[PDB]
Amino acid sequence: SMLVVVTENVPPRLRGRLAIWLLEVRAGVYVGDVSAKIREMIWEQIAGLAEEGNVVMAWATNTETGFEFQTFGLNRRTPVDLDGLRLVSFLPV
Amino acid sequence: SMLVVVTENVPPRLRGRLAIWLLEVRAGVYVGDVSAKIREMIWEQIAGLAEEGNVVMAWATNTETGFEFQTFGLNRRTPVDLDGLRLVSFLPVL
Amino acid sequence: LPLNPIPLKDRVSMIFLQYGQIDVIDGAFVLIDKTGIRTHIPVGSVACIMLEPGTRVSHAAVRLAAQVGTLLVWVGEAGVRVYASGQPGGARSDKLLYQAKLALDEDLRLKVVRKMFELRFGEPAPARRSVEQLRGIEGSRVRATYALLAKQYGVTWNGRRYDTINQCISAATSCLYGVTEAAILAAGYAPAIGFVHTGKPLSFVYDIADIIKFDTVVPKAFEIARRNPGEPDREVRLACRDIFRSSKTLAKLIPLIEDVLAAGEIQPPAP
Amino acid sequence: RVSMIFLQYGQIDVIDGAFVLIDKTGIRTHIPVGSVACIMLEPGTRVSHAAVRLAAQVGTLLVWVGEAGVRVYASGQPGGARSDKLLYQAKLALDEDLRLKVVRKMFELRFGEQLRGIEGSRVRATYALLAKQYGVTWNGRTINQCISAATSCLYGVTEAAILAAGYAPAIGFVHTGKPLSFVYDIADIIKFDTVVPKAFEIAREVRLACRDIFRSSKTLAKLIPLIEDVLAAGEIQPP
Amino acid sequence: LPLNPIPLKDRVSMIFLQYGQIDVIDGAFVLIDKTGIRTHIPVGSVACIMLEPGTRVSHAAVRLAAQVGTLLVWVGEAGVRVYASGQPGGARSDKLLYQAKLALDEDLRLKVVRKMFELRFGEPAPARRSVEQLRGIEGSRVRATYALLAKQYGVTWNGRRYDTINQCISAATSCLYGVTEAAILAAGYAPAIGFVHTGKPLSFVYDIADIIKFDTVVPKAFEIARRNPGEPDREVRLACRDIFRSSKTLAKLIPLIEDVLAAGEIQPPAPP
Amino acid sequence: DRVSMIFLQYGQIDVIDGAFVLIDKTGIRTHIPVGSVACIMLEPGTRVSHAAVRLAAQVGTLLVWVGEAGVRVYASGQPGGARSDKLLYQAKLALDEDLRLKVVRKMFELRFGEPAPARRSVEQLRGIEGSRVRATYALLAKQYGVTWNGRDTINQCISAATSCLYGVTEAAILAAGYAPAIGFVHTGKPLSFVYDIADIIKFDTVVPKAFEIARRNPGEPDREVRLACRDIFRSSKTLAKLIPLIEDVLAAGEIQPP
Repeated sequence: SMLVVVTENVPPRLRGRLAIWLLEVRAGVYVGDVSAKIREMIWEQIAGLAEEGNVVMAWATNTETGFEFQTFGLNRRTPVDLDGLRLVSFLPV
Repeated sequence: SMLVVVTENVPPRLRGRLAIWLLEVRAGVYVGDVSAKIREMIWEQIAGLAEEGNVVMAWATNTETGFEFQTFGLNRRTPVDLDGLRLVSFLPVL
Repeated sequence: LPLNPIPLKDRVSMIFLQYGQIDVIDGAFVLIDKTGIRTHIPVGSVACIMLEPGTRVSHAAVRLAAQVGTLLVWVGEAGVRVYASGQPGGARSDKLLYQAKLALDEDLRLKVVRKMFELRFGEPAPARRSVEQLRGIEGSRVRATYALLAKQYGVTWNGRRYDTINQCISAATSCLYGVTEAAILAAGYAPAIGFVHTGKPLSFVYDIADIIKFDTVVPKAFEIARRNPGEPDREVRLACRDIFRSSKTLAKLIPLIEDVLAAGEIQPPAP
Repeated sequence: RVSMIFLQYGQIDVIDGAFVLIDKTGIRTHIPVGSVACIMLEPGTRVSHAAVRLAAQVGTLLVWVGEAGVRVYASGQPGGARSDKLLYQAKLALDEDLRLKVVRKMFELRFGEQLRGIEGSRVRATYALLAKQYGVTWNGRTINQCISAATSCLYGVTEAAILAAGYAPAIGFVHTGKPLSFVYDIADIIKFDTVVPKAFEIAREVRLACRDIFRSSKTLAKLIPLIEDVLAAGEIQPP
Repeated sequence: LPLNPIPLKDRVSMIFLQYGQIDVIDGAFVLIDKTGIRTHIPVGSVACIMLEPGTRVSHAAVRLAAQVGTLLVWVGEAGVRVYASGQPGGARSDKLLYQAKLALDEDLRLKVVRKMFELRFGEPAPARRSVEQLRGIEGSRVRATYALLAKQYGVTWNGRRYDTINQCISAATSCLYGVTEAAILAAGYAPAIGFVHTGKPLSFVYDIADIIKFDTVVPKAFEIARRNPGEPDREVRLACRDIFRSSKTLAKLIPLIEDVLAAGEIQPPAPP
Repeated sequence: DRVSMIFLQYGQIDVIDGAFVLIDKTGIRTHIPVGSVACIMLEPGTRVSHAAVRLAAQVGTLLVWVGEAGVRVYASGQPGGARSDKLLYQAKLALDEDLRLKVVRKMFELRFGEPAPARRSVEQLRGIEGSRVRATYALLAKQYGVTWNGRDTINQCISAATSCLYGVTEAAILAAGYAPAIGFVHTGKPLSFVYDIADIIKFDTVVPKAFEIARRNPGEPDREVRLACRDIFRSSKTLAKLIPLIEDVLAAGEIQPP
């Protein structure tokens, strides 16, 4: 499944590891086609090595909306479900 | 086909329009499943409305690499091809 | 750079909003929870947004929805249409007057109605019938098909009301009626100007939707009615969204409207 | 009923079957929703499901507009609620013989095919006299911006009236083939009565001034019957 | 968090690099153009990176590849293996000694070689044959299939010399030998300790790859040689990469290795 | 028949006029006796041309990528082992219980300086060495006047020192053609055979230099310790003695070596 990871202000360690498995099409944007197992290992790496940072991971799925995403870090938006549709929720500014 | 658009330092006009058709999963990151025509229109909006801002658009494809991308704006990296594999090339930062 | 509505086929057919307020904040179409949470809805990528009682809509939202060509539908019990808002009228006079001449001239009217018959029933109508006469034939066939479906799903049938089954049918066709109004407006025609149904609020909607109504949507109303689940409405709506996607309903709606109108053999407006 | 009202900067809801508006200040004002033909909602208005339901029940059109009605963004019952009215208008436009009668009525109201040129000349002169009065240097069509600003506001409310009356904005008689041809047809009739003179006096200030025109002269209540009078010239029995 | 190599099956089979210098800069595995252009290769998601003459490798590059479980292979003319680098030796002594016992005991050796024969040819070898005898039978069968394929693709055959057809065949099998050396290392065994081929640097590689060699890879060598295209090496390499993807070669190689060895009927090491 | 091991750092490796050379940042070009050596240890900041890697292969010189002064082994040329004869030789010795004791006994003999007690168990022998090493640390602390609490700054200098020995010992084992994971005294770790060998020579030069360095109490000790171990490796024939020590240890099996 196509996988995209977008990082903001994460340690060099995380950046270096994403670049081991994914193509860095812009600094802090990583794209690849990986299996679900690989994807989950990549999420582990994100939760472990991102600290002050914001991360979002999105991947293609066979669902009504056709993709799924999960976020990490401060001010992360939250993935929500509306009658089977994937949407996003966030805090008032 | 899944579509991801990542914007950096682009005008509010572009952001507002991306938000018309795509889900904003983070500020400046837009995701959707759209047809090639819709994708091609959204790139037009990007080429038209990004001003010195940096944009990258990536989408899922039926190729060896499984995705495709094109970039726009300042300091953009360039999609390159290595024996049918999609890779990225860029200039060294000073 | 101009903002152009994407084709209805390239969108999610419909979204029902149960609670909250609809608004635009920092240039994003947004549903606001009573707690204050913001949920982003990519408005341009949906064909129909339904508003159940207990929803508030802002000026900026109606404005944006209209500009991206997304119909807003206020709904009530069984999802019945209460109201809708969008761009006021069709921008092209040639399209309206074209539809209007077809509907006013009784010979042209019949030519149109015959095509509707042919499309609905897979065979030509009996020759030399008036529009009124054809509606009788159509009526009998429908009641027949209503009955036949009841036998195939084990649902008790006492007729159609216009009753778990009767609630399901209305819900199912209300969903079809919604995206059909959406399709009629997107094509530039008047929902109010019809050929079979007349003087009614959305005559042309009923005209178009009733043609494809029984293919999948109404049979689905029975499959769910046989089940007799606690909340029939939410289940039917989800099913219609499924049907519309797999049947490619929205993409099939545009040429259906033109063909029905083209049957008058008056020259159509240019693309 | 032919009355049209504006509503701005408020929340709409129904209490005890009563249509009401809540100011940014908590003070709440009641609205005679039944009496009016149309309600024009200006930016900053929020409408409850109940309010929209009630408006539908009583048959008052909801039209979302710009400040003082500069532009029309959206209308309730898009494409037209009332088919009897649309077909009535459409019928008149399809018969050229019936069409002239409406065109003629328009010219008859304009001055208390050859005519189109004559009106153009008549208008050119009406601009010249008004220029003399306000002592404005004139070159034909800042004054020009003030006139554009002035008519634009008139255009907006005229569209809303046409919608509220149940007609098609795009089907014009003198002016044709533009999305707002019928709006031009109607607004042109009354543009010089009040709106265009006010433009010269000024030459945003114009918009606020046009707002005062609509409020004071109750021109809004005069719009729908004018539309009806113009379309009655077909001599075809109205709905 | 520890850095764990991703499964070989979950990678691009191989990448050939013709020019430039391969390096790690700003934390990214990178090919560097003579002009200074940087190409990012996600090193961890490819199983084999081949280095054609005129490539320089930096310390940081050799290091990172080894850490992410990506074999680096120096290739020369016809893409023949010149050198390789990776994690030094098998981390597990139990796996190493298991293979070694199988190879050292002459009885066990034979049992394994018989399994190799059965897998390669779809039927048991004649009973009571030695390894030397079994290789002759195998050799004989192979020469037949070489000839038989030449007849089926209309390729002139003067025999096999370890000349478009021979260059294509060697190129094809070098691609298979490369990803097989990678699979053996990934499984924790010694590429050097073989059963049929012996005393040679990659004996176990030749043993394993020759079992599955003729299924698709070598036939493809003939299909390409009849065409006689301008760039034969490049055409073969792309075709092999295609074969590997669709046949799921990398996913099949680890359990193939395990089965070949298990035929000794001594107990295999426990998995993690 | 060659046992020399050399370091290369901060340079580009290439062959000019078919001669093995390293070129510096300054540009100075120095020839390297690649044929003569058993192994070449490449330190961070080295770049190798395709030609150099080919030539190293042709002459049978192992290339091992290591950390500074040999702290770590990152990668080896011919991964998994180049020489099957040497690998199997070791493997046989570890598989036959009698051959295994013969090698273990030889290992303790070298550790003790005299043959091990024939009437004493392997487990018992492991224990005797344990008291001896604990004492040897104390002996060294006492000799150099270093404050000692067992196995501080002293402990860091020792860790730094042993690491360079371990790293270089692994390079020796690989160059000899053996598997680091196949050990005799130490077992069940990836570097067991490395430990076995290094433990034998640990205390001759490398661990004493640690105590000698710790006398200073410096702020940045590791660089001082590594540079010191390097000076030992460069100045003393410690590198040239590793492989023959390894081979001598395996000869105790008494089976004919390759």
